[PDB]
Amino acid sequence: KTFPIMLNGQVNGYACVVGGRLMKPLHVEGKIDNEQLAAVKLKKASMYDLEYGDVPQNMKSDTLQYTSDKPPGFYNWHHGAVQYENGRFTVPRGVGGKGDSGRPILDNRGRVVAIVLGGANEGTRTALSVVTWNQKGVTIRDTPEGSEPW
Amino acid sequence: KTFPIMLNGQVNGYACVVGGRLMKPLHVEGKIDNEQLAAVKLKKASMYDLEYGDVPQNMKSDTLQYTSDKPPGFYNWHHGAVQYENGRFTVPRGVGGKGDSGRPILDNRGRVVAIVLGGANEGTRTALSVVTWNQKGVTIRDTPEGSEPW
Amino acid sequence: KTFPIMLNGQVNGYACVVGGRLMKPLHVEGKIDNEQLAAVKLKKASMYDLEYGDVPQNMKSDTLQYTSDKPPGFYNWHHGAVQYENGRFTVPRGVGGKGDSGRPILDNRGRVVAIVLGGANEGTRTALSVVTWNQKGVTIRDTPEGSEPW
Amino acid sequence: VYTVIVLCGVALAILVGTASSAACIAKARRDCLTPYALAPNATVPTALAVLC
Repeated sequence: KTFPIMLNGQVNGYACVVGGRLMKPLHVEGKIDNEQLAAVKLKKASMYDLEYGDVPQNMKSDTLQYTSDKPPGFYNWHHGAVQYENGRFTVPRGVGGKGDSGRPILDNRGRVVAIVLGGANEGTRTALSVVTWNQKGVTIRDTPEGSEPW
Repeated sequence: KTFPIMLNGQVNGYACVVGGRLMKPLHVEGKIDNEQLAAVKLKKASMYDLEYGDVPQNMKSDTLQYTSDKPPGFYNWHHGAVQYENGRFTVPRGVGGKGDSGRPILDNRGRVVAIVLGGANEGTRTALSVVTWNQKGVTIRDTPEGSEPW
Repeated sequence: KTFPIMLNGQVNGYACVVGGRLMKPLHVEGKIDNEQLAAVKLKKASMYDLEYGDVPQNMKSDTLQYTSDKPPGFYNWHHGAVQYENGRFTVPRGVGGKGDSGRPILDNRGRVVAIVLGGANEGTRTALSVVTWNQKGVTIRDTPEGSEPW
Repeated sequence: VYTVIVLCGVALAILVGTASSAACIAKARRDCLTPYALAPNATVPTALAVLC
């Protein structure tokens, strides 16, 4: 799964050990409630809102992998069923909020396709800010204008 | 509703959060079993032997509201029962000792009245030392003679 | 009765108590678990491979009382049993890894006379280093040459 | 030599007087509003009428 971040008692977001090593979004801050993974210097990448770090010698196997596989279809998520049509990610209204900063969406097989940042709504259905791989290994940013990240 | 004050493996006192913030006895020192309400800085009042300090919005509704409504009758206590004797609350023989500081009493309606400091016996059944509020809304101590701090 | 050691998300060694005193191995490093147990300081004797100290007197109802005999028979243990031959203590093939140095052994009546530190394999049976007691009451090591601490 | 010690004496005297009065009335006021009264209002409004 994922590991949460605890500012002053309650939930802020989720730190994803994904694809071999550690990623955590730069939008939310705080510290991790797990001691073996925060005992090292962690470098940042403030270009596209993600942090890059190592993992110790006991998280290579159980870490869920990424393969940028895009058939346009109904995927799943902990609060609904996100899907990829027209080059967009979308969920209907009245969903998410603060504290949901970094929970990833997955597939039918059981691996990750995308990691959510947040966003807002402008239109009849809510679009989501996301960081998603493509075919050429590019972490292209799809986020509509006028959406502050959650 | 309960938060202990212990020190190195022995009981010393038990704190409470009443109506919007907390309090704690002054002859009781050491570890308290939280890091939220331990992080705050506390203002001490020597005359009532209880300190006071505000808790954030995280504790907005888990507290216990208080009253001053004490008609004559039996109410519930954490280790037994009480007896309203004209404003002099009291404890059955032998029950209650070291490590029973800040223990609240509770009425038949879910209302807290008394905070404790110590105790002293007179005759057939032991009286106790009370911090309580009146119908005008100002605080009282009713300390027996020879009531050492528990 | 066996209290572990906190290292980085794992255990390095362990620690026990005897007669109102405390054990530690020299090769075992790290913070011990209990609040009353860490705050007492270690008058250490490192070349005799034990770091003793006095325990709190609230721990007077957990320690053990002994004699110093070792009649032939069989001694049960956490990973099965340990057999008594040659006046020695040897563990079978395959059983016994790393990190168990610090934890005691027992017999049928349930009294520790011996605690484990090392290991040395010649063929099938493995001879591990044992601290035991004289009938005069002085510490004794039956260390094989070419040993290996866990 | 005399006028410097007389002037520093009277200057330190008036400042330690104002400091002692400040600490005196500060303690005598901070042990006055210690009835805080969550569920009621201010205890009698003459106290905060004196204050604010």
